Formats: sequence, structure tokens, C-alpha cells
Amino acid sequence: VFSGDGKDFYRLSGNVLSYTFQVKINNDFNYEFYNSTWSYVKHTSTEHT
Amino acid sequence: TKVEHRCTTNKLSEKHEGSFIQGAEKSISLIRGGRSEYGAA
Repeated sequence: VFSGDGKDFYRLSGNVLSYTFQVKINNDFNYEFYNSTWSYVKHTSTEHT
Repeated sequence: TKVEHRCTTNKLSEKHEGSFIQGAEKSISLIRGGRSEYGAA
């Protein structure tokens, strides 16, 4: 068999029903992010004379 | 003679800030045919 995924002839056993070098590539990506920020300020003043 | 004079005050302030950013990305891909280095790429 001539392959083609590597460009080389190879020899198969007489037993094997089929051997084949067609490629399939399957990719799955999942990315998930969150960023949170809170800021708080308070001031109080009380006075007399 | 008797005299009295008086004053009083109360005061406040507040401030806030907030942020929230959220994101999702997904990809799904299939390749058939080609050679594994370039199909990978």
C-alpha cells in the first residue's frame, strides 16, 4: 500500500481485511471567562458647637 | 442676664463603582482528507 499520510510504501499482512490512511481530524474548543470588580466608599461626619 | 447660642450638623457621602465582564468562545471543526501536519494546522 502507498499510504500518503507518510509518503512511503508499506507491506500489509495477508490476514487484514483493510488498512487505510485517509485522515480525519476533529477539534473542539471551549473557553469561558468572567471577571468581576466592585468598589465602595462611605463617609460620615457629625458636628456641634 | 442669661444667653445661649448653639448649632449642629450631620453629613454623609457614598461612592460606588462596579464592573463585570463575561465571555464564552467555542469552536468545533472537522477535517477529512489531507495529511496530518497540515490538517492539524
